[PDB]
Amino acid sequence: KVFGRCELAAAMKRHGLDNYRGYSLGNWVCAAKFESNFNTQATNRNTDGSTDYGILQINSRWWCNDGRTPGSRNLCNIPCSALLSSDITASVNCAKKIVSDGNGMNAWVAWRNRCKGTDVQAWIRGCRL
Amino acid sequence: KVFGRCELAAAMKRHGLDNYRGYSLGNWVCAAKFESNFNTQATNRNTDGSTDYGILQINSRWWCNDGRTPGSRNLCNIPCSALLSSDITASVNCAKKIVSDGNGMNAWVAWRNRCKGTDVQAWIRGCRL
Ligand code: NA
Ligand code: NA
Repeated sequence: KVFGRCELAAAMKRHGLDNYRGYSLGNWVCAAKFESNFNTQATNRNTDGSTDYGILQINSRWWCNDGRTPGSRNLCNIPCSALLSSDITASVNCAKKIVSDGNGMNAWVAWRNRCKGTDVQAWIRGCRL
Repeated sequence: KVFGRCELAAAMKRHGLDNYRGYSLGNWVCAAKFESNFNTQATNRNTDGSTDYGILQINSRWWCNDGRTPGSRNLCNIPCSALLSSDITASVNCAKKIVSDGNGMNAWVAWRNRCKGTDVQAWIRGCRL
């Protein structure tokens, strides 16, 4: 599924991401734009042979099992395929475990480089939540 | 789809029913419980040969076309079948036209007899919206 900006903001709000670990909704919408262009089916190979999956490009090295990342961990206890569903629940619940692990949203390179320190409120302006 | 109480409250909130024409979310959840038991696929024949459809039991006499209610109107400009979808959008948009037509939620008999004058806030207690 490719989400509209305001549709994803509402969905992320429903799943309890607004101010989760103190990250406003705008931070989460900004991260998803730059990670996946709002596409739940986004996949990208990493140089190290791991793959990033879904709206927030969750990495098979640490977080999910895709059967072809040798010597990786599955800290969210899910098949990476679960992170590609039109249903964003599995991506949100895993994102909560990642952002809670001591590096906050710095775990997302695109958040660090394109969202952090910016007016992220602009990502949710004009949306009914 | 059979909704959970809190799931439907959130969905109705997302579709802009909270305080629509001044009816709190609890009024809408209470009406859906007593009309359909939260089942989007609910259908009931009326004595007059019309049929009520969906989570809010919208009547084919006035509001939707089902092809077998002779001399009825289609004021919501939809096939009644649209009101049975797991997607509550068509039911919500038609419910807005009904509640705006001068009788407010008295259009729903079950609301008048079981919700009106009661502590409807109890229908949304314990829900994350
Ligand atoms: Na893995
Ligand atoms: Na009709």
